[PDB]
Amino acid sequence: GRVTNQLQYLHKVVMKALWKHQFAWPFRQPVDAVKLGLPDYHKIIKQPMDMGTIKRRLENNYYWAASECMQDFNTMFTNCYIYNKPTDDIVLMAQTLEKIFLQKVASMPQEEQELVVTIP
Ligand SMILES: CC[C@@H]1C(=O)N(C)c2cnc(Nc3ccc(C(=O)NC4CCN(C)CC4)cc3OC)nc2N1C1CCCC1
Repeated sequence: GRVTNQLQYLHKVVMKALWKHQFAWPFRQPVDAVKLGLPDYHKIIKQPMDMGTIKRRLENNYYWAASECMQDFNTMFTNCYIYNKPTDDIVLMAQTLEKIFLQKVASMPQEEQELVVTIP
């Protein structure tokens, strides 16, 4: 992938805020459905995603565009809403983190530019 102003913002502003949040801990690592005794998790959730995975991807410049990274964040939250019961606290935890995600995303740089300065 590459490094852009928007990806750097997702890494150093958005991920920094979410990763340290009180509610982050269910989302800092992939779901281990074997240890949790949930054999239906991977039948229902076809694209697992978590903040540990996103953070590693950002660290390794996996993304080409901030929108791909935002889609991983979105997939993470959506998986939560799809699999769990509407009244579960983890749903309100996801909704809390997602609102911060959106509020932080609103102040992201407008024009995506690769953070690169090259000798022609
Ligand atoms: C998968 C379904 C749904 C969901 O979407 N995600 C993301 C999820 C992510 N993580 C968890 N749960 C746990 C996550 C990590 C741990 C953990 O680290 N446990 C330690 C084990 C060793 N020892 C040090 C003591 C504690 C324990 C968990 O069980 C509560 N649950 C999740 N749920 C919930 C499933 C039960 C209600 C909803």
